[PDB]
Amino acid sequence: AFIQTQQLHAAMADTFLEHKCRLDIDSAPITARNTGIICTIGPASRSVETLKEMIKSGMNVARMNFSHGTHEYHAETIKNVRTATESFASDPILYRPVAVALDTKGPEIRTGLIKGSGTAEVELKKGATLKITLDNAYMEKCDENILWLDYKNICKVVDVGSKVYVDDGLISLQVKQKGPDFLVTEVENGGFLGSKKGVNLPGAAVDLPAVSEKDIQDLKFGVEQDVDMVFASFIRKAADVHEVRKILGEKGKNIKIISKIENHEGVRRFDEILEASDGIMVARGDLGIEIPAEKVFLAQKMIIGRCNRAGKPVICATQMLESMIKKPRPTRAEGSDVANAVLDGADCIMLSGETAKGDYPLEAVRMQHLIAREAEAAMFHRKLFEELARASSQSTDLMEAMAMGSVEASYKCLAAALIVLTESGRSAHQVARYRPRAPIIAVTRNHQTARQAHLYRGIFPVVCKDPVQEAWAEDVDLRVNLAMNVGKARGFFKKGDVVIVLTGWRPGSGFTNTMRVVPVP
Amino acid sequence: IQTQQLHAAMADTFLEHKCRLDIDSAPITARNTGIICTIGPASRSVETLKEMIKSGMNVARMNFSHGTHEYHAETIKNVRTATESFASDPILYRPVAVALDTKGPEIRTGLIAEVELKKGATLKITLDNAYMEKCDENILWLDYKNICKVVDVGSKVYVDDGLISLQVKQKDFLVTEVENGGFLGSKKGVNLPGAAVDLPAVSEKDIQDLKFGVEQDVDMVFASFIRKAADVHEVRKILGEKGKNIKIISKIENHEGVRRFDEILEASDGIMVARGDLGIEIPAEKVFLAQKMIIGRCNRAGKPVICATQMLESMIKKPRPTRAEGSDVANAVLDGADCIMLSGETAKGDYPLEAVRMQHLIAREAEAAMFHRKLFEELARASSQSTDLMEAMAMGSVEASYKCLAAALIVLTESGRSAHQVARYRPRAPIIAVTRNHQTARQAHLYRGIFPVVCKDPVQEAWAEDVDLRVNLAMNVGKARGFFKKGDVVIVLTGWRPGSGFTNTMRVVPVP
Amino acid sequence: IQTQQLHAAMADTFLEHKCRLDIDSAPITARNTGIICTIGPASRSVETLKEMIKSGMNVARMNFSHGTHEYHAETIKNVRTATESFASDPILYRPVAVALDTKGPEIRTGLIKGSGTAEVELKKGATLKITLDNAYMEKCDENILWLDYKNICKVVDVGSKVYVDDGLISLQVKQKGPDFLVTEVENGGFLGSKKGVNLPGAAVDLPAVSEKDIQDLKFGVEQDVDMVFASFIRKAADVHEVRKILGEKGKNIKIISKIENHEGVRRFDEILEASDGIMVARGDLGIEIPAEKVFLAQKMIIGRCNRAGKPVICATQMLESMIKKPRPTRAEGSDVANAVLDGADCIMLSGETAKGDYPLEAVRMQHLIAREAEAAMFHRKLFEELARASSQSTDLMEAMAMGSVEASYKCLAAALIVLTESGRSAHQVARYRPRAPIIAVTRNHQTARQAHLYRGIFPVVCKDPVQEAWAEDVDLRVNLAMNVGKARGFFKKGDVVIVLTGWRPGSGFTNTMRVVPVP
Ligand SMILES: [K+]
Ligand SMILES: [K+]
Ligand SMILES: [K+]
Ligand SMILES: [Mn+2]
Ligand SMILES: [Mn+2]
Ligand SMILES: [Mn+2]
Ligand code: NA
Ligand code: NA
Ligand code: NA
Ligand code: NA
Ligand code: NA
Repeated sequence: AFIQTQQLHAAMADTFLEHKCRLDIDSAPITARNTGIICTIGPASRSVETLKEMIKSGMNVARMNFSHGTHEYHAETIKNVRTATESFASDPILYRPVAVALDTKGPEIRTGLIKGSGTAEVELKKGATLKITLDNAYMEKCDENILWLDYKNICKVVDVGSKVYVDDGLISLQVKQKGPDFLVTEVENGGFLGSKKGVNLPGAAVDLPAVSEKDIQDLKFGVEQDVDMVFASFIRKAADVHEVRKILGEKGKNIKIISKIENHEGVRRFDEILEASDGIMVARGDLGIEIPAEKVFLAQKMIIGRCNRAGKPVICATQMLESMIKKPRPTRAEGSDVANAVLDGADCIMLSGETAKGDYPLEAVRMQHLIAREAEAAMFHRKLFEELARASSQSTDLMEAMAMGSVEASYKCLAAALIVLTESGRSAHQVARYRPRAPIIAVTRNHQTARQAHLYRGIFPVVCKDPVQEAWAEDVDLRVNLAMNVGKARGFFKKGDVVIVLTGWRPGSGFTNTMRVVPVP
Repeated sequence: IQTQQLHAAMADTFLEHKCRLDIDSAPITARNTGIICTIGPASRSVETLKEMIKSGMNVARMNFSHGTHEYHAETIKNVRTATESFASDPILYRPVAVALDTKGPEIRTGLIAEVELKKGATLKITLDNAYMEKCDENILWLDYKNICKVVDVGSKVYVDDGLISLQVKQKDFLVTEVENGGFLGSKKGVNLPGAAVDLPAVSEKDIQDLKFGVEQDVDMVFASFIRKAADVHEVRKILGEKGKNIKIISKIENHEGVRRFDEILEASDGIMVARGDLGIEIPAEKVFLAQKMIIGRCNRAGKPVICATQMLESMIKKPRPTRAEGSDVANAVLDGADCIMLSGETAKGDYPLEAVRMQHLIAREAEAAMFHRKLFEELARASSQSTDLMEAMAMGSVEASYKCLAAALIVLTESGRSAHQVARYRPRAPIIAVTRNHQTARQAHLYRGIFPVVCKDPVQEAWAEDVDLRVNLAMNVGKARGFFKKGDVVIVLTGWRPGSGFTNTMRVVPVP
Repeated sequence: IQTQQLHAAMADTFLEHKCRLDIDSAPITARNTGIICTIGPASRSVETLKEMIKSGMNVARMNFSHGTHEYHAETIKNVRTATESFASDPILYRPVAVALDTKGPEIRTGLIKGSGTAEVELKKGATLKITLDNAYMEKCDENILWLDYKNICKVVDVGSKVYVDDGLISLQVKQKGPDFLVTEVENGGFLGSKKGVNLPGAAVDLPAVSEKDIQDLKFGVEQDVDMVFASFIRKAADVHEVRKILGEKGKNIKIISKIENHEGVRRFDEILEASDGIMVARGDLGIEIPAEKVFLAQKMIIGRCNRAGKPVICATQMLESMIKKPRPTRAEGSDVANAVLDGADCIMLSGETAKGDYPLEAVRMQHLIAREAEAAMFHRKLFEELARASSQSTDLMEAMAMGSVEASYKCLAAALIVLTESGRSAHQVARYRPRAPIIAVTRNHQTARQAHLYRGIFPVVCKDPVQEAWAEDVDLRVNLAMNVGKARGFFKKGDVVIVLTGWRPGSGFTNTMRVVPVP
């Protein structure tokens, strides 16, 4: 017979078990890819020529990691991202908006530099003694006997018996003795130690500021450089989010704050954090050191579920395709991890070392793109929609009603897209929350709306640069036709397919109160 | 306390839904289930018919088992006189449909005056025309000439609504023994359950009657004793080209009609569960199975289904119904019947207006008590093979109406089709269907929730203006009828352009 | 064609289930819904009662709104004579329960005067004076109506509605006198003698349990009745009053609260908690509240009783036309079927058996409709939903019941055999709604009679002495159930049944479940 595209046979299952049993490797996914791809920029991906290829390969958001680098460095990276992005601007039908994200240092603890003498890294051997010092005379003279770190109040928050993790939690030490300003430890889990490695104190109430003087400088720079969003590190409570918001101030009021959940306190206080934030990142690197690694999937699924329920963006991050730093193909676990994040409901997925420093940045981007489309088709939309509807049923909001009606109609007629005209993005955000399988082409004259729309599953932002037409009906038609041309050019649909179109009836309509089923011309 | 059983609406399971049903949760003003009333001596006057309309009658049923063409022509005239007496007010005028219910392949006795048949007593059944008007305790004439070729020894014969039963002892005559006795009058109905009755689907009389229906511009035919698709097509062929727009509603009232239901449904415009004859032809204890199966399959198909017969039977003589009758009406609405019907209760009873009024009250209560969220999900699942664009518009619109608790869906339609597709997905809110087609308006009563409104205004030159005119009319109707007030929200379905072939445009609109 | 609506049973959705219902899918022999019959002039002879038992009657209801203790004692005697006429064969013997239905706080009119017509016509718009003067208690007419509620004027106001004769006549209070009410007829009709009066707007202050009710309840204790149907229960305290009157001697008599007024519906949860079971008393309920709302109360009450695992009875006018006709109306067929689908443990007959021309036909029709509707239940969904509702409980017998019912669905078992003395284990199985009959073998005769309150429990009395070896005593009782099932045509050799027993004499419940072939 005919093998339906986009796992549509599985779509019709009555139970989740039957849905899984019907998944078919010979069911081709659609062309559109709904899951946003966020790429960390670094030495491997920094050039204008590489960035153009990154955009072509699927990058939607460029992440600048302020744990390292000067303002000069980051300004140059941002410049290059914008040069690459605008190189495509001559064709408004094919131009893709690209967002810029600033990821804060936050309250990090780091070691110093390994001493010049001897091997490049020192071996910390199981059972050996290691003294932790705060004496700056050692800040560039760390070795197998004495380790300097930059957290001055460390002795006030740890106890005898405390565990100290170093280098992505790979080395572990146990505190044996406390001095006034030093710690005598025993190496519990040994390994080779390099310079400026991350330190975690999972047992401790670390008392560094949520927003340091450095972070304030960095956030202010972000406002000056017109970044679209901030990924705020180590958010523990709503008050931390409010602090970031206050620093961004009036000038930065439209910059979106994505709180990174990466410690136990952030998980415990998740609901209040979500309420205060514009979205969330599941920051799995630190999270899986701060809590037992075998528990991370619980936090990931809980956080993604709760964000989906709230209609707020959620990003899955860290080690998704880690082996691709050195290899041109991912492991089977990595393929599975990306697919399952998409199935979980992540709006965006992220690359870190894979794009920042790795040997195969373009291949990493391309692989996220391929896996995302497969997993998107494999979602159980009918059930997901019912469950989202149930969760939000206390709300009688009119835009939610239009969004739900439009998504339902899109399922029924297998629409090739939903076209949404929006200035603030809000109407498109509501459609995205209800998880259509078809792409959402959001036409906007607001350039920042376009860049920020990448935070939401399925929104394909399109910037309209045409002046406003005097007649509302003509201005609406102009923008709808732009989406039709974009969709055709991108291969999302062709003449004779059907799309759902959401518009405002009048210029003063406060949301898209008008839904049409329209054939593609 | 939330109105309209909205607390129960939010339940996760069917059991929790039932547990939340609340006698103190008031229904809405709108009543979605169509009410079909049989017209007879108790209800035939223009004066009574006006009160019938005011009380909620949507369809007037003329039963052609009895009465001359002259008689029925006069009844039809009176229905139209009563209906048109309200025509000058476009905001309150209610269209009223006219339905012709055929005699069909009935078996009937002759003329007796009454006769007592007692248990054990012998009764001879004859076909000799010399006894047509000479029926008594010993000799009964009936009009089915082939009865002997079709019954066997031991076969049961039911007379007078299945109340009298006879068992054939020997076989142009039949000698029988009276089992269930009783007083027998003239020209009573006869049933032969489990016999293959070979009377024509459409008799010479039925042909005359159907041609009369075309002449009289009836809206629909209720075709008696439909056994198969071919029977429906025989009716359709008589109605012919001139009658092509008359809706054919097949009556399921025998075993074969139930067995061959799917082909009958395909061939028909809608269905009636004709429970009177059905409950004689099959064991009475099985009728609810047939009722639920038929209503479910009609709902699945989006074709009108009517529940009929003895729904409020005791109201022929009493001003209040029994508890079983209240339950029956509620449960038919819960099952999903588009329309419910009255027969003797309105045709000959002492309390016709009270019967109509009671159907109205029960329907509103039961409509609120449906489990719309689950019903919609299940209807969507059943029709998922279809990608129809109007179905998509309908489902999106109904979904939106649930989400924002819209007070109505307004649908602009000429053929009715867009409104029919909204009705099939079972919104809780009323569907105000504005049409310039008067026959569309009358026929719309076959569908749950459609409140038809005739627009008599000239067509405006500008499409947007003509659309607004019709939407405004619906707003005025809804306000006047107490369905909504300024500030409420409604879902509005229109065509984007005059050329659009369905309502491809949906809006959420505040009531002005 | 699959029997027992088993094709419909496999549906994924409620709509699909309905679409699959098949008139050619034969029900099983067993009938699970209990049948309660009101005994009266048409049904109180020993010979008729034997036929009523044969036709399916499980509980004989004595209506104490009428009749003397002498009368009811004679009826009870006859019920027992008929019941025990079958006792010589323990394989076929059917236990029959006796229920006492109280008068409660009724209001009734007096006798129509001797002169003039038998009934008087109360015409719309006409005046009618209500009096409490006993000089008129047997002299009621179209001008003056006596009634027996001495405090009526205290609870009614000008404008109040007064309903008479099953709510068929209505009056509006126009003037209040010290001991009288001037009314205007609103809904007219013909008025006979000793007709029921309802005051839906009023806080009627008659005692829940009158001096007469106390005498009647004590009489019920002395006569060893199995259950009491307590009229007009408005609150938990009313139930406690009845319980106190029954006292220590009557502590094992089951109290079924009749819900028949607005307050009873409002205070339903506390009433259910205090009661052993519930009756939806639809006659009075549909006068006290708008008749069009009764189905809401019925479905809510049945649902909540099902969730609690407490017996619920649907009552009143189920087959009303059969008082005079040998066949019911289509609405009546529908009503019975829908009560069973709703989840009623028992269904009831009133005038149909007490005074009608066709009492046996009425019982037989309830039997036929019940079996058809039982098969048409959506058991898979019902079980899921009941399990969901009770999931806060981790009770061990509930776990055995759910496991046993689940197993019964999976292997299409022909019965669940349950060995029980108190009935508790069988009651928990019934609560989870298997499609197969529950054959409950008990040595406690009162347990057997009371088991009729629960859907699907087919009680069987074991009269054999206790065997010394527990395993042999268990086998003896299982074998009795096997013999009963075979004799009744529930199953034959080679079919499969689920058997629930205690592992040892001291097990407090049936902690042992087996899948067993019928020998
Ligand atoms: K960082
Ligand atoms: K007819
Ligand atoms: K009583
Ligand atoms: Mn981190
Ligand atoms: Mn018929
Ligand atoms: Mn009562
Ligand atoms: Na070194
Ligand atoms: Na918007
Ligand atoms: Na249309
Ligand atoms: Na008299
Ligand atoms: Na027990």
